[PDB]
Amino acid sequence: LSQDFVEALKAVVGSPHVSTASAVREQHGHDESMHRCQPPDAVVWPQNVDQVSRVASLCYNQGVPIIPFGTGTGVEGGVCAVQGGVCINLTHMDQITELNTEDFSVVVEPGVTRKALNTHLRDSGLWFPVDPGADASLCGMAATGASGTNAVRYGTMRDNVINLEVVLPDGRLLHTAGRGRHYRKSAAGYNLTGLFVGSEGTLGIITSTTLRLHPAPEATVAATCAFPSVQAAVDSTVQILQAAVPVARIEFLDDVMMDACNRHSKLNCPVAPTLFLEFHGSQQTLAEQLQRTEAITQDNGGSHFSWAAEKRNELWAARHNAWYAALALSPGSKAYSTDVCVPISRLPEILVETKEEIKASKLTGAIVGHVGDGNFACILLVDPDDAEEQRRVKAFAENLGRRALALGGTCTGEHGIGLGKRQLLQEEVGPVGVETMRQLKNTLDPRGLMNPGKVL
Ligand SMILES: Cc1cc2nc3c(=O)[nH]c(=O)nc-3n(C[C@H](O)[C@H](O)[C@H](O)COP(=O)(O)OP(=O)(O)OC[C@H]3O[C@@H](n4cnc5c(N)ncnc54)[C@H](O)[C@@H]3O)c2cc1C
Ligand SMILES: CC[C@H](C)[C@@H](O)C(=O)O
Repeated sequence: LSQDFVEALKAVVGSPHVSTASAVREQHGHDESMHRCQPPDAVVWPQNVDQVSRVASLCYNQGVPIIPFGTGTGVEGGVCAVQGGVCINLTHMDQITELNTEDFSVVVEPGVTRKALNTHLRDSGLWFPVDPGADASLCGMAATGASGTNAVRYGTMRDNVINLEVVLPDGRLLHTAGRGRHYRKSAAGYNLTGLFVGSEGTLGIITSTTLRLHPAPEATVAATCAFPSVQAAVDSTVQILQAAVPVARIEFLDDVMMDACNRHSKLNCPVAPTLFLEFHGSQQTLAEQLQRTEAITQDNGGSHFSWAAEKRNELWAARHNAWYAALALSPGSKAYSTDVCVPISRLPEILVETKEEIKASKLTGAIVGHVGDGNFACILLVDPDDAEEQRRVKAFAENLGRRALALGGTCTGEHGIGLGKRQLLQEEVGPVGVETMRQLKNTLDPRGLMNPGKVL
C-alpha cells in the first residue's frame, strides 16, 4: 500500500486515525471466529459520514478493498481481510440522535452498543430488545442480521430496523427509506432497507441505523427448568410455541452447556438439558402464562421451575456469556459455532441428532440456542494447532448445516455467512438464487471491492 495513498487517507481522517502498524492491523484482522487472522493493509477511523464517504471513494477508485469493522464480535470471519485493503473501524461515530420516544424510534451511529442505547434510555419506559450476548455495535448487528434471546417475542434486527444510512462502495450516500424517515409500514417502491440488513458489509457501509424501540414490560419473571433429556426439553419448547404462549425468552442449554455456564458464572443449576425462560406481562397475564408453561414442561418430564432482579440478571448474564463459558472448558482453544434454523416441528429431530452425533464423535461440543425461533448453535472447540481436528470440526458443521437444509431450514438463523457458510448458501438457494444475489452485489459494488470474499 503506497505512501501516497496512506497520506491521502490521512488527509481525510487525520494522522492519528490512520495506521499501518502491524499490531493494529493484526487486531483488526480477525473476529471471535476460528478463521485465520488476515490483517488489512491499514486501519482507518473516520470521524463522520463525510469522511466515510471520502475514504470509500478513495479506496474504490484506486482498487483497494474496503472492510467495514464494528466491534469485531462476529463469528464467521466477516472482518478478515482476505484480499488485504483498508479496514474502516466505524466506532468513533458513537452518537445517539433523533430519539423520538413518542414514535418509539431512535437513530444510532456504529459506535453505539445495545448497552449504551439502553442505558441512555433508562427511566424512559422504552428499551431496545435485540440482545446478542456480545457488547456489539448496533450497526454491525444490522449488517449481520443479528437476533438474540428476546427475538422470539420482540423480533430480530430485520424486524426492528426502520431505516439505514449507507455509504455505498463508491462513496455515494443512500438513506434506504429516505433521509429522516421513520414509520411503521410502507409500500413505497422496493424495500431497500431489507436488502442491506444482513449484507455483512458486502453492499455498503452502514453509518447509522434507525431502530424500533419497545415498551418496557409491566412485570417480568424468569425461570429455569431441568429435563432428563434433550428431546424432553425440545418437545416442551415446540409445545409451548404451538400453544402460543407469548414467552419473552426461551433458551436451550444442553447438559454440557449448563455445566460450562455453571463453572463460568457461579450459577449452580442441575447439570441437565435446561430451558431458561422469561415471561413479560401484567400479574394476571404472568400467572396465566406461568401455569400453562409449567403444565407443558411437566408433561414432558421437566423438573419444577426454579425461579429468578439481581438473580434474573445473573441468569441472562450467564446465558449471554455461553460462548466464553464453552471456550473456558479447554483453555487456549478457539471454536466454531453452527447456527441452523429449521421449521419448529423438525427441531426435536435435529437437536437430538446433533446431541447423538456429538457424543458419537471424538469431538467436544456444547449446545445452546434460541430455540423459540427453531434456531440453535453447536459450539465446537478447536485446538488452533491441530489441523486434523479442524477439518473434523468443519466436516461436522457442514453435515449439520446440510441436515438443516434437508429439513427445509436455513444454514444460519442470525450469525451470517462470512467465510464459513458460503458453500452452504449455494446449496440453500440454488443457482437462480445465487445468480440473483450476485446481480445485486454487482450493481452496488461493480468493482467487487466491498468486503470481497464474503457471503458469495
Ligand atoms: C459472546 C457472543 C455472543 C453472541 N451472541 C449473538 C447472538 O445471540 N445473536 C447474534 O446474531 N450474534 C451473536 N453474536 C455474534 C455477533 O455479536 C453479531 O454477529 C454482531 O452483530 C456482530 O457485530 P460487530 O459490529 O461486532 O461485527 P464485526 O465482527 O465487526 O463485523 C461483522 C460483519 O459485518 C460487517 N460490518 C460491521 N459493521 C458494519 C457496518 N457498520 N456497516 C457494514 N458492514 C458492517 C463486517 O464487515 C463483517 O462482515 C455473539 C458474539 C459473541 C462473541
Ligand atoms: C457466538 C455464538 C453463541 C452461540 C451466540 O450466538 C449465543 O447465542 O450466545
